[PDB]
Amino acid sequence: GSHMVPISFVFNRFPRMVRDLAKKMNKEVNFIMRGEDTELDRTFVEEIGEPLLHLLRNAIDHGIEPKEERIAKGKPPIGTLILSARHEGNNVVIEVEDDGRGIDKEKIIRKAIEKGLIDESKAATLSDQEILNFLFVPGFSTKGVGMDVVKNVVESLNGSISIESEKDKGTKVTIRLPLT
Amino acid sequence: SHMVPISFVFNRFPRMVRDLAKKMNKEVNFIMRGEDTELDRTFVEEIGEPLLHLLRNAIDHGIEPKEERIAKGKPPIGTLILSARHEGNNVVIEVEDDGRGIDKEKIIRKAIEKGLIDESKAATLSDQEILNFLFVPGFSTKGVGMDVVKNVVESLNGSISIESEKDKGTKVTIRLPLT
Ligand SMILES: Nc1ncnc2c1ncn2[C@@H]1O[C@H](COP(=O)(O)OP(=O)(O)NP(=O)(O)O)[C@@H](O)[C@H]1O
Ligand SMILES: Nc1ncnc2c1ncn2[C@@H]1O[C@H](COP(=O)(O)OP(=O)(O)NP(=O)(O)O)[C@@H](O)[C@H]1O
Ligand SMILES: [Mn+2]
Ligand SMILES: [Mn+2]
Repeated sequence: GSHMVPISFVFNRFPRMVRDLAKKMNKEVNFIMRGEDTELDRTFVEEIGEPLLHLLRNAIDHGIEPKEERIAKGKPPIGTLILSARHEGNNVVIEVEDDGRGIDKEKIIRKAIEKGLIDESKAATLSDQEILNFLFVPGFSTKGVGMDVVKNVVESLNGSISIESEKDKGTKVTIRLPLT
Repeated sequence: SHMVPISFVFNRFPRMVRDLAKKMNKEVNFIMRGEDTELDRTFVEEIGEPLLHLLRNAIDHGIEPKEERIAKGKPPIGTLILSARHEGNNVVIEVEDDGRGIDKEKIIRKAIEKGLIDESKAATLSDQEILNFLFVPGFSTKGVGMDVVKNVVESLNGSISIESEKDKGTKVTIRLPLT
């Protein structure tokens, strides 16, 4: 830990950015930030901004549903978006979690069958992790930003990123950064 | 009798980039984008060598060794991005790295040595006048150099431009006509 700085140097600029993205996409979202005092290498702080912003925009765009939809679906009217940082052994863990509609895994499945990557029979055997990983295959999604770009930036930092989601329950993206 | 995906050009690069970076002991995350982008089939064989040369330049002269990336406060692993797309009536091909960038001082020194410029004119050269020296035929040592890349690009009736910032990186853009 030579050049450690609180992750607040990258976090504090998000509340305003989230609020304006919500207004633009007509989404009502309660934004929560946890662990802004978590220390990490300054190089990361200066490079993780683009990535996080993209995960936050994804949550607001594809995740949280318009209030009128959440209401019709029987969910808390206002959406919740949580950006947090914490320590797990010699790793700094940053997470972006929403209680939105969740990643549409069938949509992914159909796209993979369409690109000839898998056939029907095979698609019925895939695990959620295998499905969600298609989101990291370059060129898989239609646009440059994207999950492709988030994984590459994160890994150029010797970091790791994972995803998990449950239909109508929400989505959570996890980024692990190394202790320097 | 016309278009084919640029993948016929891009396919062999990952392996050559991995092998190249490994030989010069550089950490490189190679990213290829838009390989489905189409271009005239008569460009395939001619744009290959020039493109490989730009990647080799990035790995060799661009991306710095780990300890050097670390001292500069940069991501440990260098990023080399090759991308193709259709913008207008042409195909756009970009080769960008987040390395140390082109040593402009060194280019000016070579320019003077090659009689391309007097030293009295070096002090006020713009970054574009400097970088353009690389396009002057006979500038590079030997083989292919930036001068040969520009010539091949010209023979395809397209254009090329360079952009570079010290310690930030270099981006080479090639625009080729579609029809
Ligand atoms: N938080 C989320 N909640 C629900 N779906 C998500 C979320 N994040 C991503 N997705 C889905 O995953 C697919 C890909 O995300 P991504 O690679 O960021 O692409 P993009 O949003 O489609 N377009 P681009 O704007 O070019 O990145 C999205 O298109 C959504 O279908
Ligand atoms: N991506 C780059 N990053 C930093 N410097 C670069 C890059 N590309 C080129 N250069 C510099 O620009 C000068 C010329 O490149 P070029 O015209 O390709 O010649 P070359 O290096 O002499 N040929 P070779 O030895 O055949 O690879 C180089 O000598 C480098 O110092
Ligand atoms: Mn996106
Ligand atoms: Mn060279």
